[PDB]
Amino acid sequence: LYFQGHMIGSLGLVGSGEYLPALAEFEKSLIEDGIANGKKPIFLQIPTAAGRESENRIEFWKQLGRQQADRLGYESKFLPVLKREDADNPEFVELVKDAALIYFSGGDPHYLADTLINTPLWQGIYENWQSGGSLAGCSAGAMVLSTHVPNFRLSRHQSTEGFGIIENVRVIPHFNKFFKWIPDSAAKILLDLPTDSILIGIDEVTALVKRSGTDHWQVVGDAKVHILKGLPEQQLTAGESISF
Repeated sequence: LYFQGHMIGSLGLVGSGEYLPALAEFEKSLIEDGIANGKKPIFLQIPTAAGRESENRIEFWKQLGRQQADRLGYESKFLPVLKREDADNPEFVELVKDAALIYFSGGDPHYLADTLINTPLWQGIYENWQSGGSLAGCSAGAMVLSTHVPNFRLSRHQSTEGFGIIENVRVIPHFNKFFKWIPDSAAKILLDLPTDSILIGIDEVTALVKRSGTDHWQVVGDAKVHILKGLPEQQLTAGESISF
């Protein structure tokens, strides 16, 4: 009991597919990881990346996440943090401090970062993770965990500051589809920032996880993780491991 809370929680990087059946056992395992570390068995869902979207869009995120949590057997807590003022809500800051899993769903990574960076809510999430709660981000939610977020509209020298908890790794999500959606100029920024060390791509419905109590990363889900820069080029499938 009083040996709990000394280990950093599991960290999940998801390329797409949050809250869907195909990643249901992955999300459950993250909740189990935080439970084992003594955290309340809640699936805390943070949709701030979508905070500029329609009121119906946000409710759709809520109901998507609620239905996943129901399938897995854990109470969900949707935190409707949609603008930066909401990240000061002391109720929300109290909730994130004891959560088996905290999940950033997809949307706009620049808005996600700008809205939560250096807020009391983020400090709570960080403390929860540092004390054994699982933390995951999907698509935009994975991008903002690095030190910097690429801005296609600008240049490689005008990245948005992220939360910086994976210090030497950055993620390109939706890897198998992203480059069909943007021009070559944007692709060059996405693939090469001056702040990069190790750069990886995560395909849709695929994840990379560093489990609590381990120091390696393991691939989960339907497709591949691509090692792009800072280590030899490599493609990994479900079950494979790598150290960064």
